Amino acid sequence: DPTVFHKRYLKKIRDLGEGHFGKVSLYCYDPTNDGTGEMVAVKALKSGWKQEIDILRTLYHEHIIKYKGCCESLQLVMEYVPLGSLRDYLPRHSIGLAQLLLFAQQICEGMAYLHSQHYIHRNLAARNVLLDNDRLVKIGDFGLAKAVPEGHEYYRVREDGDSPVFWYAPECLKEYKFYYASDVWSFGVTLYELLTHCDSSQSPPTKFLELIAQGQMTVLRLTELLERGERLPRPDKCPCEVYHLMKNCWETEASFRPTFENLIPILKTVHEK
Ligand SMILES: CN(C)C(=O)c1ccc(Nc2cc(N3CC[C@@](C#N)(C4CC4)C3=O)ccn2)nc1
Repeated sequence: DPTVFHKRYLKKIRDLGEGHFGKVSLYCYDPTNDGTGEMVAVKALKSGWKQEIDILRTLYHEHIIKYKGCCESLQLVMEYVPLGSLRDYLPRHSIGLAQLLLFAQQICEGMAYLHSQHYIHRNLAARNVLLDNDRLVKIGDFGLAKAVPEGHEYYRVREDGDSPVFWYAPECLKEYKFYYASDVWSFGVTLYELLTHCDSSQSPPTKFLELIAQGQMTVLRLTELLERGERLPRPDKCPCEVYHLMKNCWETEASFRPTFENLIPILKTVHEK
């Protein structure tokens, strides 16, 4: 069973940084001891602590990080994605609008697929979207993901620790309800990060905090100002039509937002123009 990784064939190279609920590292996997082996990414895990594994095991698509197996405190083993996160990539290269849109498209494809499998992500930001060699998008960090039971539209969870509240729709900040439409909001914020080249001083927490204290006063204030209709600003050099898309992803009421399935055509259309 090539889903079962043996400690004895796993040799560490680099730390790769941190995901939600565990460190990630690059390992060589050399079961036949051939001196070359295979590069893999391993996340060290550990109620619902194994949910990341259970969810990702069941996902297969070109725009989601590929599950490889586990090592029996548990280790999750995934494809290594060499270029890393969009958040560290974009500030360090010049990238064309047409290509930022293409990255946007691919996030939507994967998110549409994820939604079709009845999962929500709840952690969609540029820091968690990774790039492979051909600059293909792979969505990552499934630490916060949940299954939405059949014929329900949301899931209720109060996170005990940190979560990307600056990426979260009002219904999530206020009532701890997470809809499919909530990931669409997050994707709107993510679309903003791409267009601001993930400049740190343009970043959502940067911009939101400008308009604003304590950890949870911040959240109540942020909720208040989203409900009043205030939003991140148009990125410099961002086309009008694209700003419209983001604005649509940030409708206050979740039923107004477009779906990822809706977004694919629209992004394809704007990708040429
Ligand atoms: C400074 N940088 C960016 C790096 O040194 C670097 C370069 C490549 C690379 N590839 C890679 C990274 C992950 N990671 C990073 C941690 C995470 C989790 N969970 C992030 C989603 C949150 C995850 O899946 C997974 C598979 N391949 N990673 C890092």
